[PDB]
Amino acid sequence: ETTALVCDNGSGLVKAGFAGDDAPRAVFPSIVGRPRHKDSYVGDEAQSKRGILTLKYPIEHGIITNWDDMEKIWHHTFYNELRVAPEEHPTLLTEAPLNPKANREKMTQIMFETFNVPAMYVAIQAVLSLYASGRTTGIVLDSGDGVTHNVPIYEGYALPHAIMRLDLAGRDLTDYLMKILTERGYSFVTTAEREIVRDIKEKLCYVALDFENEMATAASSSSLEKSYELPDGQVITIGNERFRCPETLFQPSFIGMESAGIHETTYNSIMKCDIDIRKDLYANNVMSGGTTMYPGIADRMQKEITALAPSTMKIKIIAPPERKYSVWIGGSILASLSTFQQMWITKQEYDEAGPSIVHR
Amino acid sequence: ETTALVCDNGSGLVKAGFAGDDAPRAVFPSIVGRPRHKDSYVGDEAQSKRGILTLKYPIEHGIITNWDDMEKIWHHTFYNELRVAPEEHPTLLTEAPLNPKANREKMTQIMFETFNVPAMYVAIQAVLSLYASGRTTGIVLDSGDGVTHNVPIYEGYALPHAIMRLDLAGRDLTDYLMKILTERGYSFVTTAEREIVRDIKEKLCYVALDFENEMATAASSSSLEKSYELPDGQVITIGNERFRCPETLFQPSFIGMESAGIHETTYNSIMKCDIDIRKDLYANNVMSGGTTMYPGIADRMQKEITALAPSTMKIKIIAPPERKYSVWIGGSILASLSTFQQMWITKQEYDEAGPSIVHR
Ligand SMILES: CO[C@H]([C@H](C)/C=C/N(C)CO)[C@@H](C)C(=O)CC[C@H](C)[C@H](C[C@@H]1OC(=O)C[C@@H](OC(N)O)C[C@H](C)C[C@H](O)[C@H](C)[C@@H](OC)c2coc(n2)-c2coc(n2)-c2coc(n2)/C=C/C[C@H](OC)[C@H]1C)OC
Ligand SMILES: CO[C@H]([C@H](C)/C=C/N(C)CO)[C@@H](C)C(=O)CC[C@H](C)[C@H](C[C@@H]1OC(=O)C[C@@H](OC(N)O)C[C@H](C)C[C@H](O)[C@H](C)[C@@H](OC)c2coc(n2)-c2coc(n2)-c2coc(n2)/C=C/C[C@H](OC)[C@H]1C)OC
Ligand SMILES: Nc1ncnc2c1ncn2[C@@H]1O[C@H](COP(=O)(O)OP(=O)(O)OP(=O)(O)O)[C@@H](O)[C@H]1O
Ligand SMILES: Nc1ncnc2c1ncn2[C@@H]1O[C@H](COP(=O)(O)OP(=O)(O)OP(=O)(O)O)[C@@H](O)[C@H]1O
Ligand SMILES: [Ca+2]
Ligand SMILES: [Ca+2]
Repeated sequence: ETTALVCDNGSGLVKAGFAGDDAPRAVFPSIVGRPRHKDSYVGDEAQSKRGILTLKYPIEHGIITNWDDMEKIWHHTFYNELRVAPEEHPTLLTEAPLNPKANREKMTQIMFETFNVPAMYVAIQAVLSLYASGRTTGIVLDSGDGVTHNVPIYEGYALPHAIMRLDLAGRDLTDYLMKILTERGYSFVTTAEREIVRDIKEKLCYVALDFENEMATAASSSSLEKSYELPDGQVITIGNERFRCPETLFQPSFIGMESAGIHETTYNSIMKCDIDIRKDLYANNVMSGGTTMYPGIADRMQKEITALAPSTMKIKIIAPPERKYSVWIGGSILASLSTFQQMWITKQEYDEAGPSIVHR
Repeated sequence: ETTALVCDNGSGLVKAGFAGDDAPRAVFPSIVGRPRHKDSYVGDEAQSKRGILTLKYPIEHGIITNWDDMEKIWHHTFYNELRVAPEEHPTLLTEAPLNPKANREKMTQIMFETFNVPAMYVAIQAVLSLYASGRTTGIVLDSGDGVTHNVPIYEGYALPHAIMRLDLAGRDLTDYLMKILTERGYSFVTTAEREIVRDIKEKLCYVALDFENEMATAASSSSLEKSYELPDGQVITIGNERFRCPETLFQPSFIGMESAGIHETTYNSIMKCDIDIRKDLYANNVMSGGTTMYPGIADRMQKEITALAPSTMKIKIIAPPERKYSVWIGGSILASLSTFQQMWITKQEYDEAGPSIVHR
């Protein structure tokens, strides 16, 4: 009878819609603009007025850090993007792996006390992605605009002790591509120019199967070169930039980070898990998030994990075509399930206990 | 107190000696002979017994590809050419640009585990050549018997993203000269006959300043003709063959290759480098390797880069007279430097970590 809302709060993009739908109805930037001199603006409007506004990202590395601006994002999501009255819909919110308890309580408080929701729930993003692939056991690589995680999941639940995190994602890859092209004589600095580079990244970048062979090919021929036309009609051609950019995921030292690459964090996560469930994890590597959209990434992961894993182990990388929205879809499904309707944290329950009722 | 060894492993010739000396004491062919029916032979001995041996080149296009035969080359280098005991000398080895990491680890393993060296180091050949010219910033064209590279170098370090490679060098030029003379009625096929053509190439070939004017001169007069006496007393005269041969460096289509010429790869390398350091690269083009020994090559490069580069740019091609051995000399110097003695990878360090300690 009543429709649940699903809201996936990302570092770069907010994905929102109605439980049961196959895609989010709303997808907009996680930005809040406030007049340097309406007291606030959200998303594309905030960016269109950037010349007179101070732009802020309320979610950093997947964690909400500015609560006033986050209320404005949720307000815009409910009233403008979805045109619902939040007091009439159970609302499923998503959170990043390793989100502090206090942070989850604050989300719970805002939903109940500011938006007056009748019931709500907070789910881990990576766990939702797994569900969206039809599995309750597996290991997810979730890479977005702000953070990357490996989350091993067993019988529906994440194993927090074996979660690995890499503070490097899409925004950093875009920054790196901006920096490379700029050194080459072009100038990509403004936010307008950042949107151009983001588009170049999404359209022309790919993950090399063998980075070293690819660099050799690029050095000895132009067979890997692609051309991109800028808005002013000017043309820019890239070669090894196409794959050096996402290679950073596997070699964080490319941007001065000492961290392990996504292939190593994947193997390390599995290796922190119970020896008796590793077989199932190796066989169920699910990729999720926009930064896993690079052509070649699955084959490259397959190759890297195979080299680290014992020789007899069956390795399988699942990379669904709708993985830009896997998290949201996982939430739409869960929130639709008959079994799940007893899991909602009700307003009455919140009024009874405190925000600490939310800890699952 | 202890003398370091320098060993420069080329596709055609091995150059080896002692750090501090002004030239390699040993220079011999990179060949290993194994009896079709001593289990092995190296260099000039292998070639003298070619009629009953299978000859193999363990380094192809500057990259080591046969490790068993390479051990034999190093063994011969240490024990026979230099008459040293490798366990008493730090040893500096050279590698080609874009050498795979795994390849460098295998060299490291052999040096420590098979020859028991006390300490060693692997340096990029082109970078050494630059050092031998008294510079830590510049762009080197390195052309030998098996491969050609452009390596831009800034404050002592190669910029791997802007390295260009041309899979064409001296061996291919010799092959081309063999093929041309053979079509002309002569027969140059055997390895003995290849040595004759190599000698003709080295003695009589040159790079034309203007290829098209030179072809016209050759067509309308005999003023460019030179005569060469074969071992049997027979005389062969060449005209446009003298400069058509090395022209291949600038026009790879002469041997059916779609690749860019050495002038284009030079400009392209500079253009992949930071715009703010190009001025310094244009002003510091160093030539290195035997295939850069052709009379006329510097003036021709000067002319070609000038035509591609912006009109106000100062272009300078440095072609040292000892450039057959620039790489080795650069290594002799580095390995002698007081500053460099802390850079050696020690046996203890190798025993501590793995072969991966070698990545500079
Ligand atoms: C009750 O929740 C518990 C536990 C209490 C919670 C724990 N946490 C929250 C934890 O941390 C939890 C362990 C649990 O059971 C999770 C169950 C998962 C959500 C999930 C459930 C199953 O759910 C699933 O297995 C999901 C898969 O469905 C099937 N049949 O395989 C998804 C497909 C692989 C791909 C999509 O179809 C594809 C992406 C696309 O298809 C066009 C699609 C787009 O939107 C949707 N599908 C969609 C939107 O809503 C729905 N689908 C939907 C709503 O109901 C259904 N689908 C129904 C079918 C029933 C499924 O049976 C196969 C369903 C049982 O299991 C993988
Ligand atoms: C410490 O190494 C770092 C870094 C850690 C390493 C990085 N990589 C390895 C990187 O990828 C690196 C950045 C670095 O500093 C490189 C330094 C270079 C090797 C080089 C060093 C200089 O070294 C140089 O600048 C080299 C030049 O010397 C001078 N004075 O100009 C060479 C001449 C131009 C030509 C030769 O004289 C000529 C070919 C011939 O002369 C008859 C000759 C033949 O053999 C030799 N010379 C010879 C053999 O050993 C030596 N010379 C020798 C040993 O010590 C010296 N020379 C000494 C003089 C000191 C130089 O000062 C001018 C010396 C400081 O700089 C161009
Ligand atoms: N085809 C593509 N190729 C590469 N990257 C892409 C592609 N499409 C989108 N992206 C990148 O994915 C990111 C958005 O993904 P997503 O919406 O999953 O992240 P998010 O949830 O906002 O951030 P996070 O999960 O880090 O908090 C952006 O950085 C975007 O540039
Ligand atoms: N005077 C000369 N003119 C032209 N070519 C020459 C001359 N002297 C030597 N060569 C050529 O240079 C090559 C040897 O140069 P070098 O020793 O620098 O190469 P390498 O290091 O063995 O090979 P690579 O660097 O490709 O692995 C041979 O092909 C030889 O014919
Ligand atoms: Ca996300
Ligand atoms: Ca060489």
